[PDB]
Amino acid sequence: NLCPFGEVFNATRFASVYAWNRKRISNCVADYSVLYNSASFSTFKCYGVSPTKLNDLCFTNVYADSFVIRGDEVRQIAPGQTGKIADYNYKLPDDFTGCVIAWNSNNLDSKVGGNYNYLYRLFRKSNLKPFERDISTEIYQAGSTPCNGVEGFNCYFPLQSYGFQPTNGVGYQPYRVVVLSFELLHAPATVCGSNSENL
Amino acid sequence: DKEWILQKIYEIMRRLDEEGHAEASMRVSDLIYEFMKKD
Ligand SMILES: *[C@@H]1O[C@H](CO)[C@@H](O)[C@H](O)[C@H]1NC(C)=O
Repeated sequence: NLCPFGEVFNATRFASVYAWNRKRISNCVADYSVLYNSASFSTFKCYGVSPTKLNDLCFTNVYADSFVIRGDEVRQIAPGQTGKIADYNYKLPDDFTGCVIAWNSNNLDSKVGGNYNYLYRLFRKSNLKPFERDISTEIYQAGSTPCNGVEGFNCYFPLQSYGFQPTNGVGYQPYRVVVLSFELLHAPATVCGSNSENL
Repeated sequence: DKEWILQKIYEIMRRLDEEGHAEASMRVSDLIYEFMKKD
């Protein structure tokens, strides 16, 4: 029983960050040295756990979150961050345990003339809770004008599309991000690294 | 007022993307977020 990380990383269609996709990984063995081997990984930051010790560890449950953002916004996929993405799209807790893996996808998520299939939430009345997912598309009332469910003066569709063009600089180029969460509950560990003592 | 200004900045972003200036439209998007989150 091996963990199917190819379904998450080697997936063809990624989700938008506001509707980020979560995959549960359980009852399997994971060789993180396969992912730690640079299959082109621009970011590989782990928190609460050392990246070289992933293969020696076990965890109660593993969550795999995946989405697409700008290169500018990968920094916000981290504990204690603010910004359009960290506040309105995908929020990591302070006590987060896991890794954040990202890589450039300008060769995949950039169409000549602009790829506008990836969306982000620009407007929200409050910041997100950690791991909260907001997929509501109600018109945002930014002012004192009632919106009545239509777009108008200070009444904006909450989602704005990314302008992914291959001519963009790397900061505006699309980046595919995979966030692996390592849950450590009072329960038997179901996901172990390849070098664990079967514990 | 802040209400009229936000409307014009939102319109600028939309027009910039319609003119193909995608990076400038995404940058104004980033500046709309900072503007509205003054609190
Ligand atoms: C994705 O496929 C490539 C092709 O061989 C492979 O090298 C890589 O390890 C795969 N990644 C995952 C997570 O399965």
